[PDB]
Amino acid sequence: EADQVIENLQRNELTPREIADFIGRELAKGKKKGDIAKEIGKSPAFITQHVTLLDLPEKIADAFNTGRVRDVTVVNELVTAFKKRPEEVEAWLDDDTQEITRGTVKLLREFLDE
Amino acid sequence: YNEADQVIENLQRNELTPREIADFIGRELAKGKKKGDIAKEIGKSPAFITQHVTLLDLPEKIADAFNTGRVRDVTVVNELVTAFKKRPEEVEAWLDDDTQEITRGTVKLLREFLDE
DNA sequence: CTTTAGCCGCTAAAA
DNA sequence: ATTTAGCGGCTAAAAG
Repeated sequence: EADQVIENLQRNELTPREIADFIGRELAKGKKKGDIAKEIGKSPAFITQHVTLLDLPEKIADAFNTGRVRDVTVVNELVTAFKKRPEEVEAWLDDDTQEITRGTVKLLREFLDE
Repeated sequence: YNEADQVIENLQRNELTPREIADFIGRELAKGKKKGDIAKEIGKSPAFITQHVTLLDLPEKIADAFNTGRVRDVTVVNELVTAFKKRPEEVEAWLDDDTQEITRGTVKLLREFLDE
């Protein structure tokens, strides 16, 4: 350990959250994001995408935990948007009929920028 | 050391080229297995089977685009072949121009132009 | 050493 | 038992 972890990962047997948790433990040991990327054979962006999952704003976390959003990239785009305009993002999410895709999130961010 | 168990493993390690997966599907087809069953034995979709069987018999000019790394997107290959079956010379010409950028956006435009 | 833009893998549902 | 439609992983390049 964490060889089995890195191995399991390179065998794609891991969820996004498991990968995020592994990353969190490596950070807590003092490793840098960039060196974690190299030890698991992935990009720096892959590290950013998963670290985000460790500390989601509550509304986004609930959307992700219920399977209402399953696209990690979309989770990241919602968190980015949320950091700038949190009230409006929550309100967008608060409509339960609002379909969540890369497209609808792009329209949301184009509207908020604007 | 069984072939299909290995293919499953090497699949999940992303260590098989499209050509290797296609080759394995062809070997299963020649042993009399049905596409839909080959999908189930490797835990992939029937569509995945289609996409790869296509690579076993590519028209020469699409095969060149692929073998030469000019198109690496297996889906785009399949889209090129589909367009080609319908309107061969028009697809060949479009490919014969080596300036042509090849993406899904660009293939999609070609097909829109063709279907009218 | 995190964001945007986007290719590409894949399969759900459709044809 | 193919094809279209489009979601979703992973990242090069652009931005910081």
